[PDB]
Amino acid sequence: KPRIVTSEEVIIRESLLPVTLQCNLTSSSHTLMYSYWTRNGVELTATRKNASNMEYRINKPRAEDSGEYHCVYHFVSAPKANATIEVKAAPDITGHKRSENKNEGQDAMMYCKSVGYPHPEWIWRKKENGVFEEISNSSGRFFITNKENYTELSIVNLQITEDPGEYECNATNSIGSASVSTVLRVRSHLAPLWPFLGILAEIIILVVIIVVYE
Amino acid sequence: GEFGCTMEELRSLMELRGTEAVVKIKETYGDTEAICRRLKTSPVEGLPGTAPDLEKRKQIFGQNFIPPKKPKTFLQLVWEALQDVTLIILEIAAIISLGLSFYHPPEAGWIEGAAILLSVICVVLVTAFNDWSKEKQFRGLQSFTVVRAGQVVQIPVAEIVVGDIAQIKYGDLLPADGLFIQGNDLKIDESSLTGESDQVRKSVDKDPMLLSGTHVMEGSGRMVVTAVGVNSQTGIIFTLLGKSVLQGKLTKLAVQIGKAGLVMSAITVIILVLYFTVDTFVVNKKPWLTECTPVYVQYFVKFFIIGVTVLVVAVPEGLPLAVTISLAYSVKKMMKDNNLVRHLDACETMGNATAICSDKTGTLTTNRMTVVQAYVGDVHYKEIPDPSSINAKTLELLVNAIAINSAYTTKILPPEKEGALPRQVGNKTECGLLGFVLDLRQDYEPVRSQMPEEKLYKVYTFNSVRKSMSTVIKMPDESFRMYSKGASEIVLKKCCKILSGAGEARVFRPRDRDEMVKKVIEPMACDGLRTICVAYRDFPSSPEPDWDNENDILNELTCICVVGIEDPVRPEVPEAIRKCQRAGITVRMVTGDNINTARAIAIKCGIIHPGEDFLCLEGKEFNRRIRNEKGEIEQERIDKIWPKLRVLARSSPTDKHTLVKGIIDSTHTEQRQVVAVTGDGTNDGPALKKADVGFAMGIAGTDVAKEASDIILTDDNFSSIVKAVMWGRNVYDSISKFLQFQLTVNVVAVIVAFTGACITQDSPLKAVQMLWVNLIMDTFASLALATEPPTETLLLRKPYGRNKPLISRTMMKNILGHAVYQLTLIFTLLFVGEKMFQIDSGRNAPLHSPPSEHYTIIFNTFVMMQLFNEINARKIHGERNVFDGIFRNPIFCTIVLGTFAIQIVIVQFGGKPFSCSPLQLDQWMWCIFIGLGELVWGQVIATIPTS
Ligand SMILES: *[C@@H]1O[C@H](CO)[C@@H](O)[C@H](O)[C@H]1NC(C)=O
Ligand SMILES: *[C@@H]1O[C@H](CO)[C@@H](O)[C@H](O)[C@H]1NC(C)=O
Ligand SMILES: *[C@@H]1O[C@H](CO)[C@@H](O)[C@H](O)[C@H]1NC(C)=O
Ligand SMILES: *[C@@H]1O[C@H](CO)[C@@H](O)[C@H](O)[C@H]1NC(C)=O
Ligand SMILES: *[C@@H]1O[C@H](CO)[C@@H](O)[C@H](O)[C@H]1NC(C)=O
Ligand SMILES: *[C@@H]1O[C@H](CO)[C@@H](O)[C@H](O)[C@H]1NC(C)=O
Ligand code: BEF
Ligand SMILES: [Mg+2]
Repeated sequence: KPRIVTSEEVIIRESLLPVTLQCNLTSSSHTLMYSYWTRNGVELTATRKNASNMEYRINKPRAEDSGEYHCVYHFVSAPKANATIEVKAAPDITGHKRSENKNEGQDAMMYCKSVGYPHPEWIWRKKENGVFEEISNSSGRFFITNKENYTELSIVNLQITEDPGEYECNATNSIGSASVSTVLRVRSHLAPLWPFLGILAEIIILVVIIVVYE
Repeated sequence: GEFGCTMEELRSLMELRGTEAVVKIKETYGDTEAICRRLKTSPVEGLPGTAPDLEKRKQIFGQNFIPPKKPKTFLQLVWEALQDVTLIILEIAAIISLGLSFYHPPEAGWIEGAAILLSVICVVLVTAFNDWSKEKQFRGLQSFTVVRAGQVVQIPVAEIVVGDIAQIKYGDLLPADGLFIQGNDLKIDESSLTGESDQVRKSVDKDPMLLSGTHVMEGSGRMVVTAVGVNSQTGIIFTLLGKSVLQGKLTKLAVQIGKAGLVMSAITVIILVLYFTVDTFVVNKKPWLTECTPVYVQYFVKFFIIGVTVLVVAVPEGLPLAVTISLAYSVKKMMKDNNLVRHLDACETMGNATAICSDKTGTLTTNRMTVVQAYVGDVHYKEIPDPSSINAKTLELLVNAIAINSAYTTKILPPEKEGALPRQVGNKTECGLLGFVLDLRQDYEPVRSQMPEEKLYKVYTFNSVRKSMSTVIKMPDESFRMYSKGASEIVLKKCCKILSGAGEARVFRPRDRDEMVKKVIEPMACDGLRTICVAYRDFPSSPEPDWDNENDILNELTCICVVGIEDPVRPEVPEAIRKCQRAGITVRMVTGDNINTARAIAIKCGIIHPGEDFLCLEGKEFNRRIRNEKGEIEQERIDKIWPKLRVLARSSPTDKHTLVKGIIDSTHTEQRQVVAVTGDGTNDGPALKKADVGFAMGIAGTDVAKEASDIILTDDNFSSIVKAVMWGRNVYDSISKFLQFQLTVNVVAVIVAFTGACITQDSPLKAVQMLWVNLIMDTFASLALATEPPTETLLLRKPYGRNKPLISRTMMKNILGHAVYQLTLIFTLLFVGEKMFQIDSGRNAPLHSPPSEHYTIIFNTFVMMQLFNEINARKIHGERNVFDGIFRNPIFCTIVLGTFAIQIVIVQFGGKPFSCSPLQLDQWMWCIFIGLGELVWGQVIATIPTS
């Protein structure tokens, strides 16, 4: 079994200093063919050379760069050796929904995405009064379907009395945490009626001024 | 040394007519026969041989051919339309915007410049095409023997040279000017040149002046040519010939709007520069030595570009296209009232005209001698009666007497051209009686046909001493019948008896019966009429008296009919003049005819009333009084005459030109004058060119008068001048309705842009949205307001004037009042609109975000208020009811509904290109509510008295 000596794990902070990851193939009796870096199972572009000792440099380390890296060694007639260098950073929410405006009795969905390893756990908290309290499933209409990064919340049969408010999405990992807020609007069914009663309330005014003046 | 040069300059017998012609002839030269000896010609077999050298030497006088004008090509019309005061400025702004769009010192601009250029191209193309089509339509409507060597031979007209000896007969058209050698009582009609309705008699001594273009009506003679080419009286006037009142007002408004926009741009640039200077220099306190060199200049250039951007918003770009389409529509509508407009800029002038100068012969009268009232059988009819009024054989006797007495060569024929008055080819005064007979529904042709010239026994011809031509025949029976017509008193003195009543022929008594006929005839001549009477005589069968004896045959006549002959006024002229005078217009008559006929027709038409409050002059005494002792036309002398002058008689074309010029140029009155001139003759050529508007009679007008005019009356109806006034006041209204609607969009847009550039950093109204609002929607809005039908209540106002501003006080009140409401609503929706509608505020965006519902609501509301202001823009006075007559115009409703539907489509399915987001149903009814509030605010505005 080939021996690979890897660099220590690096935690990506707000520092702008570049980060270098190292693997050293100290012992190998097989004729090496090529090697490459991989992140989350995906080969990084332009990392295939001879590289008996290979380096990968991150010039602007960010939360999106952090992940489970590997330096794979492919030989002519030997099994590949992968090893692992884990890069950890606090989660950073990339995209969300600013607001969800929906009418009564439909389905409303809100989503949040995050980046960085380890993959964060998601907590949804509606803003009850001035504090963020956890939502309650006391009506059987809330569905939280959380995946590795994607996290969706669905509400069915929206009610104007309780549903409207602010919903917070939380992502927490070993290092840090971040959150975003979304405001949900539920519109009444008789909403178009009020402008209609005002449109013909000024038509009556128009056909009284003109006909009195003749 | 040199042969006799051109006659009109070196011996000016031309241009000086009357008895004064021979006055100069006798003192300077011989007896009009030595004048031929002066040239290389003789009265008999003149110009002995062709001799091409001699012909070419004589052709230095002229060619006898006037080259026709060359029609202008479409590209030439486009080139002429390009050079405008407004259109040059708009192109400059478009090029500036296009150039500054690409300035990115180390989308926007690409839209405004293209839109401006497209609108300019549309204006140019529409104007050029309309002028080309109108001129091409006009061109379609409009349209002899000489003694060469011994034996007379037909020669083409163009080869006539000075000295030619020409034989002229009846019905001919004179090709060139000349003198009179010898002839048998030539009578010619010079109404188209001189303006005199009376047929002129050319003799060797009284007036031997022959003019080109006049029609010789009776007699034959011999003439020698003197003025061949453009040197003739028609050619001189032809060669003398080659901005509107509305355009001056439009350019003045344009410069005022430009100055206002420039002030706004300067204010915004000053605000930005002051903000930068205050912020940076005070708090940070930069060294200001070398660091500022790139940064400060780039910032100042950016602020200047922002100011230039604000400047373009203020300028109205759809105004020229709106005016052009409104004018084109009005011209097309006016063409159906038998007014042919030629330049598309003359359709408005007649609306604001303050005076009219009218020719008499051909314009106010029919130029045809007719019998109007008649005294027959002791019954005087002021109007021509029906054929069976008296229903006696006396009418048969009258018809036979008129037909046989004279009707040999003088005949009346159908026009042979559809849409024209009946044409006569004989003596004009004689066919008045034939016209009377024809209008009595009796045919004179059978009577004439049965008696040829061979069967005529004796025909005594009208001459100097006889003065009463007569015809005596015998064939119908064994007795003799003689007919004699002539002057009233001349033939009445020889009327021993009179055929009185429907019964038996009574006797004529000079003591008592003469008083009644004098009392009948005197008012006739009082009203300007000419009295002609007819009588008949019978001779005994056995024996036969000596017909050479003129003593007895002249006397012993039985008078049968007395008629009144005149050149009548057109039937529609009196009421047309009455309607124009009520609209604030003053009508004056300028004519080349006598003073008595001019005064009579002026009394009949209604130009003057008895009392002599006004003044009537002649041509000679108008020139003498108009000039000072130095001999120069002084504007101070004209101002004493034209205010009170009503009739000008015996006036040269120069006199008409002088009068029109003096009226136009004078500043003595309170309001400056606009003068229109109506005509049909060549002598009206100059006056029709100097006037602001020129109307030319279509069927009766000549080529010179039709070419110099702007509007042609295709059916020469004087009541179609009143419809030119009412279509010119409707044009001016439909343009001031569009100014009310357009100038309230520009104020709101410029203030929103200024606030979004200075205070905030982005505007709710994008570029393509305002392209849709200003270019496409406002053009259709102007098309809708143009098609409002005119009404006969427009003819109750007074003319406005040359220097009255376009934007009146009520229009200013409307513009300001509606701008206040629109700005208040827009700002309220911009700053607190997301709390009312319960949506996300879209005030600040990262320029990488989809369109917001907060801003689409503002765009939709703005368009809705413009849509509902298109209704308030229909009343430019203080009218409360803006829905009056809305359904008489279906184009208005069609355009409004189409605009609303297209706006719905644009908002719903516009997307990112239009910067629009789809709206809900309840969010759209609020836009309609706010837009409909404009109508309710219009009444609040209208309540405020502008006085
Ligand atoms: C790199 O080159 C060396 C020297 O030839 C060789 O031993 C080694 O196997 C190569 N590694 C590759 C080709 O991956
Ligand atoms: C790791 O590899 C790099 C690159 O060849 C080399 O410089 C370094 O000395 C190696 N470190 C060890 C501990 O082998
Ligand atoms: C390398 O092989 C190991 C075998 O234990 C496996 O766990 C790892 O995921 C592999 N790495 C990659 C990048 O496939
Ligand atoms: C809420 O209860 C319903 C009961 O039908 C269930 O389907 C749903 O998954 C529950 N949601 C959560 C977040 O537990
Ligand atoms: C979320 O994870 C999936 C699966 O690994 C990946 O395809 C996707 O790009 C991730 N999304 C973001 C926003 O990082
Ligand atoms: C997210 O969750 C963590 C852990 O419960 C909590 O302490 C924190 O206040 C929440 N918000 C943020 C922004 O981290
Ligand atoms: F033809 Be008008 F009388 F000059
Ligand atoms: Mg005339």
